[PDB]
This record gives sequence, C-alpha cells and structure tokens, in this order.
Amino acid sequence: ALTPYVGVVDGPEVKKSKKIHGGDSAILGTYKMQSRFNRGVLLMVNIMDYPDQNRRRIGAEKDSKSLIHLFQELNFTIFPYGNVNQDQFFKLLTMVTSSSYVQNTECFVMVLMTHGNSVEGKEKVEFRDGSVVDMQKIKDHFQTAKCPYLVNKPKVLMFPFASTNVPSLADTLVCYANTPGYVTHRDLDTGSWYIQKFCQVMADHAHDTDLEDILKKTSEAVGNKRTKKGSMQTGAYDNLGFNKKLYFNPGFFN
Repeated sequence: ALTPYVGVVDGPEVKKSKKIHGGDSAILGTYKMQSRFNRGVLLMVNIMDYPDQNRRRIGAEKDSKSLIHLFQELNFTIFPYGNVNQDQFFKLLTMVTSSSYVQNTECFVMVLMTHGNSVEGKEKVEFRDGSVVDMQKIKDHFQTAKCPYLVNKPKVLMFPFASTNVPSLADTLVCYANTPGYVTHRDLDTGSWYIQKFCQVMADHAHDTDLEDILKKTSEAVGNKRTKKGSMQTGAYDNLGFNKKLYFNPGFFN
C-alpha cells in the first residue's frame, strides 16, 4: 500500500551542492549522504480534520506542498498522508520503517502536523478521530529494537505543532515549534510559520549547511517577528545522541 509520491510540484528554488560536504571541522563525523536514489525517506502526515469543522487547520495543505517540494529537490522518497486515526498512524509508521525503502535509505525524516495537548506532565498528539497518544509512544517507535533499519542512521522527527528504564534513542533529532501561541500572520499558525521558514532556510542553505545550523537559523528566523516574540525565540529541538553533522548534499552524489 506504500505509494511513493510522484509528480511535479512547483516551489522556491533549492540551491544544489557542488560536492559532498563533510564539515572539514574534523573532530565530529558526518552521516553518509551520497547515494543517488536512497538519499532519504520522508514520512509526512498532515492531519487537518477533527470532530467538527471547528478545529479545521485551514492552510495546512500549504505546508504539505512546501515539504513535498523541498524533499523532492533533496531527492527523498516521500510517503505523504492526510487524515488518519491513532490506529492507522502507527500502522503506517511501522509499514514505512519496516519498508525495503527505509532499509537502504541514508536518512529518515518524519513530519507530523496535528494538534498537541499537554495533559499533566505528559505531552499528547491528536488524530482525525480525536483520539490522543503520548508523544513518548511515537518517539519510542524509533528504538533500535523496533527500527533495525535506522540504527546508526540520521533520524529527524518533526512535530511543528506541539534498573527498569526503557532504552534511549540515538542519532535522532526531535524538532518542535515551541510556542504556546497558535495565531500568526493574521491567517496562519506558529507551526505553519515554523514549517515555511524551515523550507525557506532549507532551500537557501541545505547545499551548504548542516541540519543543526539550519534548525538554529529556522528558530532564529521564526522568532524574530510578530505575535510570538515574548520570552525570546520559538523554535527548539532535542539532540539525542545525534553526534555527527547532517549535510543533505542536495543534487549531488558520490
């Protein structure tokens, strides 16, 4: 049932690399990003319909287009989805991470766009059916045990709209659009602005700069603006043993 996205999508110009970037810094390594058909896999899930046409995230499809366009230029294999329930979501995820596609891919990026709740000290995520799940559940899916195919591979999990301790993640980045705000640009949401700025920054710098630099640029950018510049800055991410640089080397292979 896995259908890689195919089709022409117009969007900003994404500068291309002219070499395989390796930081040159030398001290920290670089995730391999040089294959020509297995550069990366993107799992994009944009949920935009809930119990009633009230919380309907209008303008969300605009994000799907930006992300798809951007990752097509990064030469990723893309698996995009619309509204799905808690049960469908976890089935898709498993199907994707267990896919022959991911088995040989050099990089994995998932972007889940939905509504998020902060029940107690826990963080939850909503789906089409209105149901919720501990984001922890979602992250845990990427433990080496469950994702054999991603061990030692760059994993970027993005949620733009946010003696008995179980194992931890490695080579993983968890990105958020950290803002207790939702209305922005008179007709948008903070996550959508985060996403747009992200794609813009990716488009202009992916050819030259590693992901973590881009995320800081994204966070600085989305921050310096209106209706969300109170406690200073907005974007944020967790580095879970993501100890090497991640250059996407768009448009170039070795």
